[PDB]
Amino acid sequence: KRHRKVLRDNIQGITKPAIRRLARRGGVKRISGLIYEETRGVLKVFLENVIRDAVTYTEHAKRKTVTAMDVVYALKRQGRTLYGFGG
DNA sequence: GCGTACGTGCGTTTAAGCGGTGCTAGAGCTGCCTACGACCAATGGAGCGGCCTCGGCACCGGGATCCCCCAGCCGCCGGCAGCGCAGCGCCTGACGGG
Repeated sequence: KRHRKVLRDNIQGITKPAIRRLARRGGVKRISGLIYEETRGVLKVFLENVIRDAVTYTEHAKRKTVTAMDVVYALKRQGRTLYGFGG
C-alpha cells in the first residue's frame, strides 16, 4: 500500500524483560515492579529531543530521508558524542 | 518485627526473525544560468569621549508589629488505689432420712 502507518502503542514495544536485561548491564541486583513505567516516559522524554533537532537538519537540507550523519550531529549538540558512524 | 512482592521457575504462544520477492522514490550528480555579496571610493553624524549637576537611594532613628515561646490553665482520661459489691462454692441450717 501507499498510505497510513503504525502509530499506536509502540511505546509498549519495549517489553518488560528488555528493560530488565538493560538494567542487568547496569549491575542493579533487585528491581521493584513500579519502575517500568517511568523509564518508558524517561526514554521517550530523551528521545524526541534527539529527533526534533535531527528532523530540523533534514528540512534545512531539503531532504526527505533521515541520514545517520544527521543523527550524530544532534547528539553532539546535546553533548553525548558517538564514535563509529561518521567524522 | 512484620509482610509483600518480586525473584525464580514452569508452561503456553506469538510475534520477532529469516529468507524470499518487487518497486520507485529519492538521493546523487551534472549542465547551465543568474544575482548578490564582496570590493572600492566618499561622506557625515551617531556614537563615544568628556563634564556636571539633582534625588534615589542610603542611612538613621524610631515606632510597629509578630512570630516564638511557654507556663498557665483546664479537660480529659486512663491508671490507679480504695470501696462497694455480685456471684459462687462451700458452709451450714431445716428437716426428713440414715
